[PDB]
Amino acid sequence: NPFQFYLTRVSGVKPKYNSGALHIKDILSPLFGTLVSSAQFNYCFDVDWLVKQYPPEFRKKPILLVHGDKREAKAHLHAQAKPYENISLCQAKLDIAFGTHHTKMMLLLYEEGLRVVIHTSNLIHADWHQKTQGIWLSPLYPRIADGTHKSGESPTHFKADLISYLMAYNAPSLKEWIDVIHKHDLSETNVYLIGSTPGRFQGSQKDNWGHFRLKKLLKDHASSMPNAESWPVVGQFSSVGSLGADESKWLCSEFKESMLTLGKESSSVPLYLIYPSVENVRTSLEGYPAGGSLPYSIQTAEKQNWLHSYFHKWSAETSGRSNAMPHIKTYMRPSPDFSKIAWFLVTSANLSKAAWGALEKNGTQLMIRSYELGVLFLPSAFGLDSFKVKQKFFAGPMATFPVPYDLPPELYGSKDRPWIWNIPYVKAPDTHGNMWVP
Ligand SMILES: CNc1ccc(C(=O)O)c(C(=O)O)c1
Repeated sequence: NPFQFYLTRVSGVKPKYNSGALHIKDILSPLFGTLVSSAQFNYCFDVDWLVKQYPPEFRKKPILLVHGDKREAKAHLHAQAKPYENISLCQAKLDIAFGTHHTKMMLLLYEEGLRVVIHTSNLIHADWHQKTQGIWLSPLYPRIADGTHKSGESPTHFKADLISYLMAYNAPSLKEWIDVIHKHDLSETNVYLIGSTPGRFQGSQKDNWGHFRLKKLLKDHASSMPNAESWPVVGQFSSVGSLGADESKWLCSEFKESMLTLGKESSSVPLYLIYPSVENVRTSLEGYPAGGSLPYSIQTAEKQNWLHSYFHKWSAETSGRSNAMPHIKTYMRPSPDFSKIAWFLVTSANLSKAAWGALEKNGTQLMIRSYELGVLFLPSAFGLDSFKVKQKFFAGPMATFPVPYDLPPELYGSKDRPWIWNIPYVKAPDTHGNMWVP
């Protein structure tokens, strides 16, 4: 397969559903390269657990943790890392209120080259245990010979775009990694980077980040087809922000408008949103505690009940993961019969203005609160007009894209409700015999 899109291993499913999945111990294995140094970008860390995931022979190599914690949270993380003299920390600046360092990325420097891993899991045991999570694995990027002058750039501009994303941190520890990336050849990369960084972007910079970045790539590197109005948009996520009092405020006016872009020329497009129902959570492998990683508040939800008519259940028979609650986030553009897709995005970004950006100043400024990162698969980057959807995720041409959940998505029933994490559920017990009392 050219796509190098993986799911994490799920404890308790049959082996056929983990053959081809990756655990963190597999990613860090000496089989992937001889580690010299690594950077772990994430939101939440269990440092004791994380170090044990490295091979014992690599556990004293330098590790940089890139996080967004402040005040007592920052103090707690430093206390976690203090026992390990090889661990350094980088606090990403969050100068806009209510922002989050949400990006999940590994930079892995080897004796043999460099690897980039962009994924969706926190660095804690539970996120790699019984959840549906996504991973993109870069090729092994060889080093450019000293004295040789070449760009090492891919047709998707991934090298410059990754350096641009790291430059936005304005951090000395990340300038070191920028210099590492400069010395490697990333020309085999076939995905486009889509990042968010905090700020207020106008003019030339408006297309650099968030949903305007997605719009620009789809304008420049996708083509519109006849009946494009019939090709749905699918969004799939683990958290929902405050989107406004109706769909015209953001969801269907700028978010959907960016998502439905195809090609360069100047809506009835169906919008499917996939988010676990209460029943999905109750009957999951984890039970109700899976809802601790689905942070949708009652105070947010009751201001936007209009949104829930867009919601579809989590179902993933194709990958054996219907009971493995999703922490992956994905967005895609299927055909009207869901047999093909025009593009696929795996990202850290949930369905929120903080992650994707919201227009300000009479539409001239895109404001983003958070750090996010994902990779976009476009058929043009593989010499194709569209991707065929793989019928079974772990089954056997390799030019079919492995969509990890079932199509078409199934609408909530009349008795279904979205998972809301801070209200009680005491009518029926979960798979472990328990209720949910926040
Ligand atoms: C908006 N509140 C969230 C904070 C952190 C995370 C994470 O897992 O990093 C998530 C999520 O991805 O569901 C949401």
